[PDB]
Amino acid sequence: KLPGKFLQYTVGGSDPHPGIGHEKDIRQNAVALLDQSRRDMFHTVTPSLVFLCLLIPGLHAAFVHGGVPRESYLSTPVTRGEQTVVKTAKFYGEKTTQRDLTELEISSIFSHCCSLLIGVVIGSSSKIKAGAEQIKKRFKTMMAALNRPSHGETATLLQMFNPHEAIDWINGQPWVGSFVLSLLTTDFESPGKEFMDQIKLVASYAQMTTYTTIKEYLAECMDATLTIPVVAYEIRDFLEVSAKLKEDHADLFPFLGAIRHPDAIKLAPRSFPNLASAAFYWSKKENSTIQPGASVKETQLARYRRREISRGEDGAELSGEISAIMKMIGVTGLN
Amino acid sequence: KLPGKFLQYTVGGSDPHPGIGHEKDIRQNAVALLDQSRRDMFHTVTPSLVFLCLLIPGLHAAFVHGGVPRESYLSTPVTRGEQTVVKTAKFYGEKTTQRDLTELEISSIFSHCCSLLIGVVIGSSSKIKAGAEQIKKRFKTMMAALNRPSHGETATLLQMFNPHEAIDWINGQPWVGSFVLSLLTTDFESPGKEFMDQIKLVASYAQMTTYTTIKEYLAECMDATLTIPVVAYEIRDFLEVSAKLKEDHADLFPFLGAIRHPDAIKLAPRSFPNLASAAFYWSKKENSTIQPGASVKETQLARYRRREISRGEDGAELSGEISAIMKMIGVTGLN
Amino acid sequence: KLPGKFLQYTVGGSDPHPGIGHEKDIRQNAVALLDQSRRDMFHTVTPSLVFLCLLIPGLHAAFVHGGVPRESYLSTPVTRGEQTVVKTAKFYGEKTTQRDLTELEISSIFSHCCSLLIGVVIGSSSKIKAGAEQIKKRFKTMMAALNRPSHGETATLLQMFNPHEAIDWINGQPWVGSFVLSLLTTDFESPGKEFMDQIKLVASYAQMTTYTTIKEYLAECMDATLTIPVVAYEIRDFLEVSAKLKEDHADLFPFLGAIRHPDAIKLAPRSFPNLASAAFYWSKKENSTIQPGASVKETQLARYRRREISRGEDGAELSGEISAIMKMIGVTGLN
Amino acid sequence: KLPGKFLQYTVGGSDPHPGIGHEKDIRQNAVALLDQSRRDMFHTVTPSLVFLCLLIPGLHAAFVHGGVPRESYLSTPVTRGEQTVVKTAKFYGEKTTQRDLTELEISSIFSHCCSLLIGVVIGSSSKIKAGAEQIKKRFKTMMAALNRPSHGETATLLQMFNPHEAIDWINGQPWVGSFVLSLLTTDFESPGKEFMDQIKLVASYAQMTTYTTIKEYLAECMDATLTIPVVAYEIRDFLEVSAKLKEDHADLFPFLGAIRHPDAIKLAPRSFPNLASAAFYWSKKENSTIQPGASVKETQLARYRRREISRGEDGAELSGEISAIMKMIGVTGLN
Repeated sequence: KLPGKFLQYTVGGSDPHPGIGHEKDIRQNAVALLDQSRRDMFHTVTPSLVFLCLLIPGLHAAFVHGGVPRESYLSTPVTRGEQTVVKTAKFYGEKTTQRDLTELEISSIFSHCCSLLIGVVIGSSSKIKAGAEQIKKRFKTMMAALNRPSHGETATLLQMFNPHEAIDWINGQPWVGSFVLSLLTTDFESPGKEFMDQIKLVASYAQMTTYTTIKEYLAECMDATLTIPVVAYEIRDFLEVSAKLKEDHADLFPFLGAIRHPDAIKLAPRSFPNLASAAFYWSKKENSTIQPGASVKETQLARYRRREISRGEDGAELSGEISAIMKMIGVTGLN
Repeated sequence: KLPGKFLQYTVGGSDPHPGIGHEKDIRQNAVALLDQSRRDMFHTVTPSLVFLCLLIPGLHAAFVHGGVPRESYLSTPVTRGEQTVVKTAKFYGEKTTQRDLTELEISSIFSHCCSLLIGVVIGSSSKIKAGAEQIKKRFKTMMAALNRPSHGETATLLQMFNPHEAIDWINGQPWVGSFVLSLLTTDFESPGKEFMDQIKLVASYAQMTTYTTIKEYLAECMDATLTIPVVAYEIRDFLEVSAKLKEDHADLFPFLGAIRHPDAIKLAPRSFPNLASAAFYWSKKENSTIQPGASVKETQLARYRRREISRGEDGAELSGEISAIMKMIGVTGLN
Repeated sequence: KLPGKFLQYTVGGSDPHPGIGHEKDIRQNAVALLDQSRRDMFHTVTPSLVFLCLLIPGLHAAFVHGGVPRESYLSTPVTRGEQTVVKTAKFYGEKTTQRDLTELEISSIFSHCCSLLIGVVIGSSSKIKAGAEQIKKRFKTMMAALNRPSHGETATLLQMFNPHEAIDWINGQPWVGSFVLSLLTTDFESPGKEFMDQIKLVASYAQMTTYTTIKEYLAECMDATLTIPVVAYEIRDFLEVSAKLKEDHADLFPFLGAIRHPDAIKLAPRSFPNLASAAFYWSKKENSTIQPGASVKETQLARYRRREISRGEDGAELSGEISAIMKMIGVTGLN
Repeated sequence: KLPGKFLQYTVGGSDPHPGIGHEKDIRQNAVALLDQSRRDMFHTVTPSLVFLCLLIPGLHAAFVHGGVPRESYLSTPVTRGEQTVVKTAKFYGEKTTQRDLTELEISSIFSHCCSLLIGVVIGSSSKIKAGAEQIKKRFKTMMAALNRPSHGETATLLQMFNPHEAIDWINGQPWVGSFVLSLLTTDFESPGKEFMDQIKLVASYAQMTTYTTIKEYLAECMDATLTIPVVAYEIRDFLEVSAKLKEDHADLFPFLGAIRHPDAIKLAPRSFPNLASAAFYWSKKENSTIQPGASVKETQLARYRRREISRGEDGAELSGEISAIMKMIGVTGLN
């Protein structure tokens, strides 16, 4: 037999980290980091953090307060001075032919940050690494709202720089919730207003998929699974818990998941194991559902699913006008 | 709190751009750009534009009129003459061993342009970057119509050159609609006729997915969602709006989306929010549907979906002949 | 308006081609081409053709007869002798430290050829480039039949050499059908017998998806779409056409698609447009279906789909024994 | 005709192999192999085996006993000493600036080994090469159980080193079953306990998909396919065979597939061809099903699927309390 020993955690390690440079250098750093060969010189996450600082004045000092270093690790150390240098707080080159950003570069930085912040609000880089056509659609909507619809297609100067590493890095920081809260609650001047309109749409019920799946089930289920006593008792509790959270949080309620608020856990599967099991069961059949703690069984869900409930009757005769409209599409009446 | 400031657009930027060279050089440019190492020297979109110019005589002057530059940016500037050169209007090398295209090179250029133009008509590069087996099938159909079916498999000389960047670039230009209109309405000599036969099939109802999803719903839905009053009133309006557009546009009606005609928006979800909600609901159940502006609810759609409508009865007895045919497959009658 | 001119095919072009070398050199070529750096020196398809020649003695002379060149193009020409060399009929290096194949190299060549030939029989490289877990399962079954099950996992020496280009190239050659026919009808000694057992399973009804989808529909459809007169008349014709082809082709009938036999077209959608429309409609609903030439409509298919047919009744009471078995799983009877 | 000859297996081949180095060098090897440029010097599987040895004290001697070599092949031989060296049993460099692992490096090694061992227990690398969001979720659960939830996002130091080759290699070794058994049955100290909690969840019914699909069918199927006599007779046998295996194997029963126990084959499709056909049929319709040896037909399954069975009635009236709860979601009663 193996002895049952296992690798133990050490204490104390410097690992490579990204940085944000100095506030006065934000624009110069951003311009330099538009070039792939420059990005190759630093921790991969650094340019994304610098672009966010450029996007949102005031954000650099907030990151500093959260413990984000000014210095980025270098891709390769420089044994330059008898001493070995592994990091720096400046990312622009000696050849300092300072120029300003073009319009298309600005839109491209918007595109990169749009994907990045979508990943941060949903708590995952999986869709940005992959599921990206929905993301581009949001970006195109933004660009049209800003009267630059062609840029929805053409602002691709950062297309090879995927933000996935920066999504993961920000998602692991203790201040991620506060950062999202600040984005959702700040009244930004244009074009920030239009940028945040898209992030807010994405953030609504983000990381509250148990809540929204249950609500869908309660609104749309047409079968008797809703009536299974342990399910029904949890429906009442869920609606009451939800109402209390809505009263407490008001307009932030749809954002509890996105801001990593501790109350979001009150609407997790573990809080309503039988109802979550029933709703997940229904939702997979409509498009391993039994939750830890649930006493309801799959065989019971199957049997009750075959029985119908009613949500009221609306009249057994169509109006003359609706009958005529039905004839336009080859429908003769109710059956 | 963040102050609410946001990055502002600048005015005035030269960014890198592709080019089309000179009309007299189209074939020589195209031959040179069949080589990957030559393509690496220029903006990625340039060869696709040059291949289109080769495909369609007259297109080069149309692009010029639309503001497409003759000069392409170079991948790397040349500090050659005390002056720094960033672009050129010629893409063939000094070593000018001019040769003609082979048959297989022509078919390969057809393949590249086929994918490219499919992306342009559908308004997206997502399928070409990925969903490509349907595209190859169209290309194989073309090659068979041109009595070269083996080339459907073998014309792969440009297989590593994906047109996705050129789809996006063309899709962002103000003249994209006019370009598609000109392709759909020009009577091309062979082999252009056969090439355009495939593009026309793809362009039919392209970017009119709300229109076609509603039409599918109106033809195929067998439930009472069609009878919900706010839905039914929009069915009548939709059919009448559609008839008016059909009268106005005649044979171009299926191409309004592909040509980016302003009337296409008259058949967008926003124009029929309740009907679009109902049709999207139905279509996802048959294969977030509530549209901005809709008053219909998911719970109402669910309840009405459970009730059947009729599209007429066709007789309760099979003919003797159809009964006999049914016996051939083990069917005993109607039930 | 564009003038309607289009790029015309030229006549006469040498393009690069793969080769098969000389028969006496098959094994030496194969051993040399197990190394990626050697494969990089030649047309990408060459090693796959050489491995097939190694797999199947006699195949080299058949390829020669089909017009396959002995010489492969080189990745890079050699201006070596005042004359420029673009191709060669030998693929092994000057440093001719001739060795024999290992067992694991043989299994790895089997793996590569297994994927390759699956792509050839199905007429597509799309699954091999991508959909590969089903392929590995076939390969593992082969390796177990040959009493080397570990090689199902470990025979990965050619894992980075995907056969997709060679699938496409062979699929475009005029002799592809004859090649598949010869593979399916030759009685191979072991381990060829076991290799071909897997290819035969894959080849069965390959590229006869219209035939098999219709047969599925006729066996499994429980609705009245089968009774629509234009559909029913084509059901009778289809069964009779199919019976005639079965009589004519006997044990080759399931292989007509795989061998590219002209009779396969007799079972294409165009031959039974209404039945194919009905079967495709059914099959998409069970898992753009209207075929060119069909008169049946989607709205008619929808309406008839809602009516049930019967395939006979089997008794309204369970036997005592089957009732008891039903109690073991919580089933109380028929409903 | 081809003669029917086929390539024959040779006997006797040295192929490249990974290694595990020496026990005293495990940590030094692991630290050196955290660097990609060092990993590039050796067989790709070597670092994964070394990381496993670091993870689990005692595992190195078990691998040695199973025939795992100490020496790894080198990516490139060194003609260094008049003699040619192809392998070595040490993987750390001459420049032996020995350091200890950081916390984040430990978590990153946990991440790599988590994916690796998931692939080993499920018997496939396909999901790890691809289907990875479910894997990250397991890793995040682990990291939270170990009070380091940020590492669920940030422990990415080995993110570019996918374990797929090492999954395949271990999966092909004769001792893979014993290795998994030892992992599942050893009582590991923390953090091994928490690591193995995730592997055990994944290993439960791993590679017993026929067993679990049949059990799902027997619990959830609401149609008369269960009553088809050849199916029903196999239901009884299956439940009895399963009960016997449960008695024999007790808490190991869910792990028979994961440990490659010979009894797992007693629950393969071939053992219950008709029931497996029925369950696979049902399962594809609920989300080529006829098994070798089955006499049941798809047309019979279709017909019986249309008839309902009952699993008992539970009362035709809701309690007053459940009626009130139903009113909260717009449900008026049973229908």
